[PDB]
Amino acid sequence: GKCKDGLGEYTCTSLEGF
Amino acid sequence: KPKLLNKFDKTIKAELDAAEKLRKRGKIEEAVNAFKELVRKYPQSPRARYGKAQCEDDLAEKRRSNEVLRGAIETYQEVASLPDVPADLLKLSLKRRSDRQQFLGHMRGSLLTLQRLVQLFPNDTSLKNDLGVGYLLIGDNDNAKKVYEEVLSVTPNDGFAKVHYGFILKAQNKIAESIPYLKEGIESGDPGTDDGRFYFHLGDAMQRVGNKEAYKWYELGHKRGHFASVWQRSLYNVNGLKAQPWWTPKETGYTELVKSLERNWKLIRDEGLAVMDKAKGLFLPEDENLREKGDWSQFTLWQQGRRNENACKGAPKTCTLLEKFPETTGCRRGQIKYSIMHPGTHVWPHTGPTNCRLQMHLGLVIPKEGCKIRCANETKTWEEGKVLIFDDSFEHEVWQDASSFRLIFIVDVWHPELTPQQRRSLPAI
Ligand SMILES: C[C@H](CC(=O)O)C(=O)C(=O)O
Ligand SMILES: [Cl-]
Ligand SMILES: [Mn+2]
Repeated sequence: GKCKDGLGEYTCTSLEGF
Repeated sequence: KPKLLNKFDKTIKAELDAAEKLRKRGKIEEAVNAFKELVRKYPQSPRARYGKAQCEDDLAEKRRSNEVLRGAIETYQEVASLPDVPADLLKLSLKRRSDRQQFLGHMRGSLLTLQRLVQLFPNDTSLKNDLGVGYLLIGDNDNAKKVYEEVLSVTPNDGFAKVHYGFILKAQNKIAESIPYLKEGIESGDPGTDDGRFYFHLGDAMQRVGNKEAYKWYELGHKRGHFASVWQRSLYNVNGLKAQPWWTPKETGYTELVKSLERNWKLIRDEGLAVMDKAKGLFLPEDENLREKGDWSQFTLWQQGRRNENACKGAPKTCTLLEKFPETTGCRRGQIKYSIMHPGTHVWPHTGPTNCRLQMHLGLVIPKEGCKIRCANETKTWEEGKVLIFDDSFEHEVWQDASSFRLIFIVDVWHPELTPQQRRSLPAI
């Protein structure tokens, strides 16, 4: 899921390496 | 301390040391070639293979190359496929493999590596803890929960397992159940528990059950550097940005956007009402467990700086109007959305994920009584055709006790002190 209004996900960004 | 050399590798330690010396001196390109030569000469050597992988790892850092790192990720696996690999080296190689897979976003690949590690080292509970993080990173809370239950069944006082178990319970709306795990886990001081996410959700869980100790935990999280203040608890921040709960248009500098919203508010209202009447399925219920009770739904036109083309078919004039303002349409850490809330609704006190955005609310249909929003220590209400601006990285809370629906238009903008370089490079949220 996405962190829209809150901070409910374990991470809010997606990892794309460098 | 770690035993990395098997019987054969001990006999070639002089050659292995010479290659590793090159890596530690920063002669990475020479080090890669030297370990590649050792791999060529001793293709079964685990230490030579690991040295090659470490050098490729360092080279990927130097050149900032995902492709060079992908090569390292494969070489780390090759280490594990060789005969007679020492257990310390096998664990070190596969752990780094999984770590670098996660860095690249290969979450499924990292999970397979972590599952292999747990199968190879069944008594290592720290590896099971790492596997639970792998499940959490792909959004698999059910499997993560089973992993931490297995850890807690063996070592009940594992603090890392406690906070992660408490995090999962809290995300499942098992609020009362989550508090002892989050609290005891943070209090253990175990490596990995000093994390802003666990202070954030312990305080929120305590707030939801009416535990007045919630702000003592916000205060401690602030003192340990996780929160800019007890009020402002976002975790994805740029340091130094002006921090205040409420903003005027002139303070933001976005006066042209505010004028456009207020001059043209009726067309924005009318398109929102048309969707309510003729395409109500475009309003999707809030799905972040932020309501104590009631009905709250949102119709999103932009998210993460990306226009939703199907949504803009339903509000074409509003989307056309907003396309003139990249400060909001290009805010990759914000949204542009209609927000409807009905009587009997209470939104829990909460904070947004980032201090990099400010939030504008344009009133569209505001009942004369019953609707209000608190940000920090100040409560306000909306007005039809007028914009309110607040920093939702500060704790805020909403009530709807009117006798009819309340419709607003929400426009997130980049924090005005963020430079253009930061607006292009910050990861989307
Ligand atoms: C509850 C509000 C949304 C609304 O009042 O419609 C909120 O959380 C925010 O605007 O950040
Ligand atoms: Cl060999
Ligand atoms: Mn909010």
